Amino acid sequence: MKLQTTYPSNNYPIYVEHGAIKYIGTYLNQFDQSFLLIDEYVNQYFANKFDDINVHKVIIPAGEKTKTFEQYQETLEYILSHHVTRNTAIIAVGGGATGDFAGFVAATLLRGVHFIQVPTTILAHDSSVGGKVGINSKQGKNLIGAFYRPTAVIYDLDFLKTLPFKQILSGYAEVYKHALLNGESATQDIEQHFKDREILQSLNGMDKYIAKGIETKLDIVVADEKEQGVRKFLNLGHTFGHAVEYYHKIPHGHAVMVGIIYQFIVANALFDSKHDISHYIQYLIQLGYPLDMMLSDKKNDKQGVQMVLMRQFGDIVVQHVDQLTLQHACEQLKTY
Ligand SMILES: NC(=O)c1ccc[n+]([C@@H]2O[C@H](COP(=O)([O-])OP(=O)(O)OC[C@H]3O[C@@H](n4cnc5c(N)ncnc54)[C@H](O)[C@@H]3O)[C@@H](O)[C@H]2O)c1
Ligand SMILES: O=C(O)[C@]1(O)C[C@H](CP(=O)(O)O)[C@@H](O)[C@H](O)C1
Ligand SMILES: [Zn+2]
Repeated sequence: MKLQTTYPSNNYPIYVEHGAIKYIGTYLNQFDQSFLLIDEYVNQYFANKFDDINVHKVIIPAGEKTKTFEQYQETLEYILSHHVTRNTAIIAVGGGATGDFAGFVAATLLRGVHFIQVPTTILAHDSSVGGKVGINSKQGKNLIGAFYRPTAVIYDLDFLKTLPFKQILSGYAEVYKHALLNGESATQDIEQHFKDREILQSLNGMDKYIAKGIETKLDIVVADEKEQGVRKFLNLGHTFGHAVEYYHKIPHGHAVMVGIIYQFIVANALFDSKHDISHYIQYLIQLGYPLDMMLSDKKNDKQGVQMVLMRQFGDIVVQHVDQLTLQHACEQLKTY
């Protein structure tokens, strides 16, 4: 299984399969040099699997810790003291935090070097695609960054077999977000597969759902690349997610999910949609999600918050929302 971009020119591949880590050599030795940027923890996890392969490993901080200015500068400089060249490659081995970061590096190093994505998490089935590199600020989630099409995406599904539930739940939220953006057909289909923590935690049939969630996006991104129209949809529930996250430091997905319900709550308070909140709540409980726990966003336009609201499957929209509505929802949600 392989997917590829559809843009007019400068298109990259997305090898999605078990053992795709093999596809990596086929490029590597066609570069002057190559820097391996890898998660501190992830490096532990698979340090050996890479020995099997003009290559300098660069171990970076674990997760979100790596996405800071401080860390961007330090790295670059290091990578610079190697009299590098435009034909050099940056290889992101890890979660979206590793890619988002490394990529930014690869996007700026000498105005643009080669970028290779070796996503290792479930959530990375979204982060590895689109080329939305960038880092964090003291003002929020990724305010500094860029769009930089990766040279290619190597998604070796074997990486996943070692993900704590905490990270499985995190990532799935995206696989699920994508299902949601495919109308009912995919939503209630996926719901009927991963209907409980047991089945989920087992990773059984995740191959199927990830592959689609990606393709789903693959179409949106290949279309509205610079997020001018539809790419704005992918920000489903992040309006509230991105917030609750950077403000509760829970795993990305956890906040997304939450925000994803919030969105619905607000859909009802606006278009009086027939959203069965209680249904989505039991879904998160049955799935095993925790369940005990905004003015600066990217879709925002000077006037107030802009949310990606679903009025019904196959009918997503974006628009302002008075803090008024944002209350009853973030209060109706408090009744849980
Ligand atoms: N389009 C985009 O650029 C985009 C899309 C989605 C989300 N994101 C970004 O993605 C990040 C969230 O993704 P994430 O969950 O992958 O982040 P992450 O890098 O923090 O990974 C989660 C944790 O799991 C560890 N880990 C990674 N691979 C593992 C594996 N295979 N087995 C076990 N442990 C592993 C990491 O060390 C980390 O502690 C955020 O920084 C978010 O802003 C960006
Ligand atoms: O266009 C995308 O790929 C996203 O909207 C990009 C966002 C990141 P942003 O809102 O910081 O651009 C990501 O969290 C979301 O899951 C998908
Ligand atoms: Zn996200």
